[PDB]
Order: sequence, then C-alpha cells, then structure tokens
Amino acid sequence: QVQLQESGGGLVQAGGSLRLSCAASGRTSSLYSMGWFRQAPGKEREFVAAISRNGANTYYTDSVKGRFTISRDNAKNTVELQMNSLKPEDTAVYYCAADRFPTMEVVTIMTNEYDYWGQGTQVTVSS
Amino acid sequence: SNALMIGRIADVQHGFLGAMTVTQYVLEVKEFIVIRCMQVKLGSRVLVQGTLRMNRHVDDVSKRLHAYPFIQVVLGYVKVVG
Repeated sequence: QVQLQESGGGLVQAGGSLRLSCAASGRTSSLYSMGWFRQAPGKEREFVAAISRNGANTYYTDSVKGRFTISRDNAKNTVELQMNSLKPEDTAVYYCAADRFPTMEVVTIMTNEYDYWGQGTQVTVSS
Repeated sequence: SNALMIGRIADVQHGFLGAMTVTQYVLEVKEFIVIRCMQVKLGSRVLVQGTLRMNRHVDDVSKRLHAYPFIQVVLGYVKVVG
C-alpha cells in the first residue's frame, strides 16, 4: 500500500557531508508528516528531523541543529536530508518515516506515532 | 463559531507548529474532525467543547485554497465520557 525507499547514504570522513533522499510510492495520498530517524548499532531508534505535509514546519533533535536540513517536494513524493559537518557520533542506519495523521501544517515530533518505515540506509562517519 | 461534538479518538499526534508544541486528536464522529490542544488516549469516547476553525491552507500541487478544519481547545475542554 505504501513503500518507502531511502538512498544517498554511505561512507564519509568527519566534517564531510551527505544528502539522503527518500522516495515514496503507492497510496501516498494517506501520507502527511515525513521524518528522518536513525539507529546506531545496538541502541534505540531515535528522532533526527521531521517536516509537515506543507513543509512550513520543521523540527530537529538538538544535536543536529545547525548541521542538518530537512526538505520535501510533494510533486515528486520525496523527502530529503542534507547532512553537513558530520561527526563520528552520527554513524547509524537512517530511516525515512511517514505519519497517517491528517494534518497540513503540524509536524509530528514523536517517533512511535509514525506509521510507515523504509528499509534503511547506512551512514558511516570516520576520522 | 462554536462546536460541541461526541465521538471516538482514532489517532493521537504530539506535534509542533509556529514554534509551539501541540497535541492533536482525530475525532471519528462516519466523518472525522481534528481537535487541537495548546487522560485522553486512543480509543476513548469523548465529548469536546471548542471553537471551530476552518484553518485554510494553500495546496502545494493544485494551488487551491482548502479547509483543514479543527476544534481548538485552550473556555474549551475535552471530557472523557466513555
């Protein structure tokens, strides 16, 4: 019914940058808030960044503020995450998620409220 | 514009807009309406009191003005009457 496809990850050095992209297909008419989440190997999945359906409201976890930028294009059904000034601490598997909650401008800031999850893309930062 | 409505909570959102955190619920009255706030959980039968807002926003693709109506609570209340 809904498939999420992450791309753009991989390996980089400290201070470097990547741009993660997430394409959504299927019944995208039921998708609203889109968000990026990450899981360091062995720990809980954690909120990184999220954006509302209209793209007017965005939210970021404190430790990526000023380094990460989330955006979206509704004509292409894609959400993007520009990652700059990367640190070893950012090493994790990144997932794009979608929320079913029918709202235009409000961004969902709670992880367990997201309904759809992609397979994930590995991001490794080394020094 | 005042709304007094009875329904069941079908979805819950801990959200954020305009630098302010909000909690929203989907009220399945079957039609539905969103209740915005500035003991209520998934499955609750509730009675809601608040201002009906049309809350019109311009669609990105179609470029059309659409309503995205919600019942605002601040006067207002949300009473679990299950």
